This record gives sequence, structure tokens and C-alpha cells, in this order.
Amino acid sequence: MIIPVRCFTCGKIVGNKWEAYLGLLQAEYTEGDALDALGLKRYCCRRMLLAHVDLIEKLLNYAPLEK
Amino acid sequence: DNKKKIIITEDGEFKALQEWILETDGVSLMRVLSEKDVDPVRTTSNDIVE
Amino acid sequence: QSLETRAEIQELAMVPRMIVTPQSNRPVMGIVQDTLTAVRKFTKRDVFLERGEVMNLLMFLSTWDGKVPQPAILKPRPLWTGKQIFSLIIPGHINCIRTHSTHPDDEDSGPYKHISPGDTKVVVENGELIMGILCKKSLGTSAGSLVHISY
Amino acid sequence: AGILFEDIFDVKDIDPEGKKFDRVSRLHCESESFKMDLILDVNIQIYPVDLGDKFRLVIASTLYEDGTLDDGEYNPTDDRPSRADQFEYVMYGKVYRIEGDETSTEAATRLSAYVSYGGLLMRLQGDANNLHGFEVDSRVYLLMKKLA
Amino acid sequence: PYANQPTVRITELTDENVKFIIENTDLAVANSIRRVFIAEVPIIAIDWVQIDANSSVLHDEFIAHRLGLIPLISDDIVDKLQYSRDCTCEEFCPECSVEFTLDVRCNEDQTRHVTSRDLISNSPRVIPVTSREQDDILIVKLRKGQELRLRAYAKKGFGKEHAKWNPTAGVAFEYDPDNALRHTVYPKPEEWPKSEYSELDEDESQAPYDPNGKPERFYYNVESCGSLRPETIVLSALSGLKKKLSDLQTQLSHEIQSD
Amino acid sequence: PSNKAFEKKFRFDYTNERALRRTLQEDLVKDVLSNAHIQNELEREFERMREDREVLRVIFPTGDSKVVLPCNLLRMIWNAQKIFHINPRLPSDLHPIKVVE
Amino acid sequence: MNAPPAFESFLLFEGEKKITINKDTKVPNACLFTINKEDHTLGNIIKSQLLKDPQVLFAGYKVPHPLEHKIIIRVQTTPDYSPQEAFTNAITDLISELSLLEERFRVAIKDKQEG
Amino acid sequence: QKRITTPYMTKYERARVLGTRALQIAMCAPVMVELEGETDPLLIAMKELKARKIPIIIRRYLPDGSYEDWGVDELIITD
Ligand SMILES: [Zn+2]
Ligand SMILES: [Zn+2]
Repeated sequence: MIIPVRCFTCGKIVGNKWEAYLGLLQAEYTEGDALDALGLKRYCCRRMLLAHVDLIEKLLNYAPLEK
Repeated sequence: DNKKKIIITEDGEFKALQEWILETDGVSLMRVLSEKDVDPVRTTSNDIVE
Repeated sequence: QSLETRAEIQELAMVPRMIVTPQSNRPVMGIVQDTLTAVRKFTKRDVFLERGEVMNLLMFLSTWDGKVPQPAILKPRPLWTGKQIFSLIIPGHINCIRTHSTHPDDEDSGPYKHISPGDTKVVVENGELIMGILCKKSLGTSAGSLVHISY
Repeated sequence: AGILFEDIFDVKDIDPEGKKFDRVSRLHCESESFKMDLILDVNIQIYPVDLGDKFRLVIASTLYEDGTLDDGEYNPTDDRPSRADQFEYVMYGKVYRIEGDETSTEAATRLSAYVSYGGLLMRLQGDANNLHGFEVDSRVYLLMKKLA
Repeated sequence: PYANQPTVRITELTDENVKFIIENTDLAVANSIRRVFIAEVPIIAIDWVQIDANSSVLHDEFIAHRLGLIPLISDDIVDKLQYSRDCTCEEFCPECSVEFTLDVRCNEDQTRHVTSRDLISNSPRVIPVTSREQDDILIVKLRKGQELRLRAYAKKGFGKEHAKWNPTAGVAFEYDPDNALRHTVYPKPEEWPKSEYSELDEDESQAPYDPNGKPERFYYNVESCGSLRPETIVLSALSGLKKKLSDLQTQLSHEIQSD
Repeated sequence: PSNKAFEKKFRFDYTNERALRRTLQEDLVKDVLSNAHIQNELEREFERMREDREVLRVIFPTGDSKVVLPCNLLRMIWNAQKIFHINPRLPSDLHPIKVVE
Repeated sequence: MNAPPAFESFLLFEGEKKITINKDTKVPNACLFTINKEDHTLGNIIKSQLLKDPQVLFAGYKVPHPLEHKIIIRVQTTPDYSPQEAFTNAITDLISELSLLEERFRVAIKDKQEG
Repeated sequence: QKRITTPYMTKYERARVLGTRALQIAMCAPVMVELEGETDPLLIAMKELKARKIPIIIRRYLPDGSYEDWGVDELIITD
């Protein structure tokens, strides 16, 4: 759906790293490089960004029920 | 030991003897028991009706 | 739903009253899953408990008289043993003899019969664990186990 | 007082057939005076011992020279002269077996006392005249002391 | 029979985390301090949410949940606040809560990112963690024509109630880096990598056993979520535990003197 | 057990002075040796034991003695030893005729 | 629908008492302390401080059930020393120990900043 | 007049007697023992059983059709 606000295990704020992570992946940083470029050292926090899937974009593709 | 023949010696022991036994595939308990040299006391058949 | 049937269930079908089954004159309940494994590791010969760890474990005994036993080792520092505490768990004055799962067969024939190098003959005497390692064969549902004799 | 046994032993061997436990080991030791055998299980972590070492045993029914039959209860606070103050390694167990060389007619010549300290076993095997005060289901202290 | 004197020295101080060492104290005291860090330091987070309109693609409880997890900079206000259960005021007042508002509507054809910057607070000091290049916490994405309006209130609470009141991100805790007390037993000590705080040569795998040792030199690394400063988390935790023990002391003294 | 071993284990052999004096008090060894009524009763008890042995062998052609019975006699004996502090090193006090009667 | 409220773990209802004292009848100079709405955070530090007292024969703590929120502390003392004063002495030493630690910590943090 | 039944209370008889006496105590029947402040009829019934004061007799029906009447006090309580 959308990026979680906090890491489930650690509790570190990970909700503001998604847009930066995507931007770095555009620039040929690899994931192993982009993740620690953002300051995510514990693998519990790293798996959040690494395994997240963003379905909010597919939902926004549909027309709203209102206007 | 329960299929092996068990006797009692002169010193009151229970030595397990080993003797030949024959298992069959049919059942005709009467014509078998009434035969020479077959042991008529222990010969069982697994068929209750017979 | 009624007082008569309530009393009858209490006096006939309570769990503690159903420990031994008449099907095979063995106990039905037994120590199982991670207590059994933790008991075998806890009652081994080389298990020593400091004073604080013993005082915590005794805090979980319901049938304890409030008397701390004399430690098996006094002077270099006071150390208890797993057997020394499991003896406090055993109730009354129970006496039974069991063999561990890994007990070699030749051990009984030769010397060291009553002083087992492998700690593999369970001997409980006067309600106190003297020697041996408790396994499924000692606390399980087999006939003659420590719970069967206790019942 | 009360001293069930007193002698100086020498470690003739450490656990044969390998060690089965990493903290405790079995040692076989002999005697100089009484010429009797001991098999003792000891924890090496707090009291390490090596082959060929020489030590003194004092098996006693109590830790007091007064010979007052103590509680079997653990009391840390006691301002009494303890027999263990002069000793390094002190255990506490109960004798659970006494085997003999006796027969139907003649008495026992060689005795073997088995005593367990919380699961640590000891077999003391000598002549009947030395293992005299050992009685089954009795509480004893092994007081050991290593000496040069 | 008396208290021992412990000592502290800080090896790293940052706006993000404090790393320090405590000497000459019990294991239990160290563990309890580690425990109070996570559970029993008061902090401010939004707990009451009233939604006036929500045309987004996430349902009302999904947005209220995400809102709850947004950290708020509460450094000195949290001390002078009161628990909502303790305030004698009938309705929300400035002395027991902080009010937030959010009115965002997407009109242009570009996707609108509703982030924490859109939360308008009532107090100039209690604001989201993006106070002072980095982006901000993303709440929701809105398509053209969608909107959401909501009014929220922040209260004081600690971790024991809910994890949103947890001030710390990660509390690393260690003692006895080289296995001297041997509270843990390695079947093969060679395979185990050295700790950061270990002091051994490349050859030696673990320290020699000493039977007389006790756990000392506890190593802490307290990393903040951004709501409280890393250094003030520890001061608040120590004060809270001392106050907790003091309340128990008063209640026991009252009970004994009445007994 | 063997015919030689069965007899060795369950006869009351009352013709040995020292052997009997090893296990029994002094007030009882003289009674066993002197009184012939007691000796006759003991011989009769062994004859009953021999008869029971013959009956068991005909009941159980299978060698195994493992059986299922109401209350564990060996465990009760062990319990009695530990309750009364028997100390099986001194001569016994129980009169052998009290056992039979 | 059966989930208890979150604040159930630390809030006392009306009529409940924080700490209750019951004398132990099995052995002399023994006592049991029941603390409501507490967990290991408080029981463990109290027990460890008590074990330092030379005049305390026994000290232990337990939580009867994790779903319940109660602690039980058993204190046995040598006969010249009440368990109640042993408990209060442990508390008043732990408080002093924590206050000293906080003061040293704040001094160290001040010295870390340009010191 | 002659009694060939066991002199012990079977478990079933013990269960039914306790239940059916606790029911009478529930209905304001007089109590046979000096109870000590307890309020539960089952505890009171268990006390009257152990004190051997239950005013109930048991009619054991033999297979032939005859029957024997045993007072609660006349037979040994198994527990
Ligand atoms: Zn994490
Ligand atoms: Zn207010």
C-alpha cells in the first residue's frame, strides 16, 4: 500500500526515506549502496525499504467517486 | 521364544529349544492334525471359524 | 447446570483424578515438549546454580517449606545443583529406579554399577534425586515412571 | 569433634574413557598411609586439579569442633569456628550405599562407601577398620585441601 | 549493605544518538535503566483524531493510525504538561493537550503529497520532527478532486500504553564483550566475531574465565526517533525511575505507619 | 531360578550356627535351633513354596515371569526400610515364625 | 471485544492499594509484599538491592501471571531485623544510587560539550 | 439381614450422596455438623460425609431382585 511510518522492529522513522530511496535508485546507486546512503544500518530497518511494494500509485490510477 | 519349543531340564531350567515349524497358506486343520508325526497338541490355525 | 450433577463431575471426572488410565494402567499425562528437554539438561551432573538463581527458582515452588537447603558445594563459593533442586520438587518419600535413554547395556555388568560415569541410572530414594538424568522414560507416560509412582 | 575419615591422597589418574561433562571430571586417587582407593567427581571450573597432584581429605559429620549435630539448613551467618576455614574445597552430601566383602558366615574385610553430593559421586574403597563410622543415609562433608 | 558509586563517560554525543558507558553498578540496575528508556519516558503524540472529510484512497482508521506514529518535537513542553486523565479541565485545554489541524485539497492535475509539513500546530514549539534537503513523513497521496480535513489533539503518554509513545529508536545494550564471566557458552569460539568493545588480539577468541567476576562496564547506545534529544532521554529516564521508587517508598511508609 | 538355586534362596536353612547368628539376634537363634516345632513349620512352608513353583510353571509355559498384580511388594519393602531406618548391617530383630504366621 | 484497555497495566482503580503486606507463617521473620500494577522493571532492581544486604536471608520476586499485573516479593531476614525495614532500606539506597548516577551523567554531558 | 455386599462406599455412591445432600442443604434442610462460617452447600456436604453424619441410607439392588440397606455411617469412606 504505502510506506509505513516506522520500522516494526526497531521503531526508527522510515516513512520519509521512500522518495529519497527511489531517487537514488534512478542514479545507479545499487540498493546495497542507496540503503546505507540513507543511514539504515540494522537489517530490520533495511528490509522495510528493500521489500516494500507501493500500491498507492495503482489505486490513484482509478477515478475518484467524487470530484 | 513363544514359537520356539520350551522344555524343563533336570536342573529346573527353561532352555529355549529350536525346532522346525511349518507355516502354510491354506487351512484344513482336521486332515492335518490327523496325520503321522505332526504334533497334535500345539497346531493352531489363524481362522476362528475352523 | 444443577448442584447434584456439579458434585458428581467434581467427585468422578476431575483431571487430577484421571491421571492413570485403566486402558493400560499407565499415566496419561506426562511432562511433554520443552519442559522434558529442559529437565534433561537441567538435571545433568554439571549444572550449578548461584545463590540468586536458586532463590528465584524456589520462588516458583508452591509445595516448599521455606527452608533453603545446604548447597552441594560450600566454600570456594556456595553452589547448588539441578538435582538438589529437583529433589525439592519431588513430593513425600518416593523410591524408584529408572535407566536413562542413553544407558549402555554393559555398564551394569562391570564395575561402577552404583557409581555411573555417564550419570545414566536414575535413582530416587527417600523422595530425593541422588543420581541419574531424567528423560521421557522417567517423567513420561510409561509404566513405572516417577509420576506413576507418585500417583 | 567428629572426623569420619582423614587421609592424604595422590591423584593416580584423571577421567579415563573421556570426560562426559565439561565442568566436572572424575579422578582416581590412591592413599599413602591406609593404602585405599578413591573415585571422586569434582568441578574443575572453580577448583582445577592436575594429574599427580597431592591433597588431604577430611570427611566429617559436621563443620564444628564442638561436634554439635547441625541443621541440614543453609545459614550464611554463623559466628562459630568452622572446620572449613582451614580447607579450600568443601562439599556436602549423604552416603547412600555401603558395599562389603562379607559372606554368609564371615564378616566384612573390605568396605566401599558411596556418597553423593548433589549428584557428584564418590566411592571410597578400603578396609573395614577405616570405614567404620559410615552409616547409610548420613550427612557428611568432604573437606578437601591441596598441599605441595 | 549500602549503595555503590557508579561512574559514567560518554564516548559519542550527536543530535541522533548518545553512546556511553556505566561502571560499578549491578546488572539489574543497568537492565532496568535500559527498560525505562523504551517504556516509561513521557512523550507527546497525537491520540485524538476527528475527520471532517476524507476522499482519499485510505480509510479513516488507516489515516488516524499513520497520524499517531508521526513524532513531535516535545523537549521542554512535555515536562510542564499533565496527563489528560489528571487534568481537572472538563474539555481540551492548552495545559493538557496540543491541537493540530490539517486541510488539504488537491486541485491541480499533479499528484499531491500530503506530508507532515501540512500539519498546522497550535503551539509554536510542539511541531513535527522536520523543524530544522531531507523530505518529510508522507501521510497520504491525493489525486485531483480528493481532499481531507481533520482536527487532532496530542497528549502525553509513555511506551507502556502504545508504541507511538516510544521515544527511542534503538537501545543497544551490552556487557562483558569478551566472555570472561561466560554467561554464554560458545561451542566453537573461533567462529564468533569480536565485539566492537572487545579488547583482544586477532589470535585470542575469548577472555580467560575468572570465577570472581561480576558484570560491570555496561555499554549503551541510545538512538532517538527524533522527538526527544538523545541526551535528554537518559536524564528523563533516570528522573522517572527515581520518582517511581520514591512514590513506592511513600506508599510503603504510609502503609507501615498505618499498620 | 534353578532347582539348586531355588532351594538355596528360599529354604530356611537352620543348621548353621554362625550364619544364622550373623543375621539374627541371640535371643532368636537359640529358639530356631532348639524348638523343633518351628523347624517343622519352616520345612512345611518351603514345601508349600515348592508346590506354588510347580503351579506357576504349568500356568506360564512361557519363560518370562513379568506379570500384572495389585500392589508393588518390593516397593513397599523398600518404603518400610527407609521409614524405619533398617540399616541392613546388623542382625535382624524379626522372629522367623512371625513371618509365617 | 475481550481485549483489556491499554492503561490497565499501570493505573490503580478506586479502592485498590499499591502495596500490601502479608506476614508469612511457614518460617519466622518472613514477609510477602504484593505490588499492584508493576512488572519486572521494579521487582528486579528491588530484589538485587536486597541480595546485597548481609542481614537478608532470602529475597525473591515473581509475577504470578503475565496477563495479570502484580508482583510478589518474599523477604526473610535474620531475627534482629524486620523484613519491612529491610525493604525500606533497599528502596532508600537505590534511590540515592540513582540520584548520584544522574548527577554524574549530567556533569559528564556538560563536559562533553566543549570540555 | 445377611449382607454380602462390600463394606466400602463405591465412588459412584460417594458422588451421588454428596450431590444429593448438598441439594438438601441448599433447600434449608437442617445441618448435622457445627459448620465454621462456610457458605457453599457442597463444602458442608463434604464435611458431613467426613464427619460421618449424613442421614441417608443406600439401597443396593442385587441382580436377583433383593436389596440391602446400608446407612452412610455403616460403611467405610474410600476417601
Ligand atoms: Zn528497524
Ligand atoms: Zn487540561
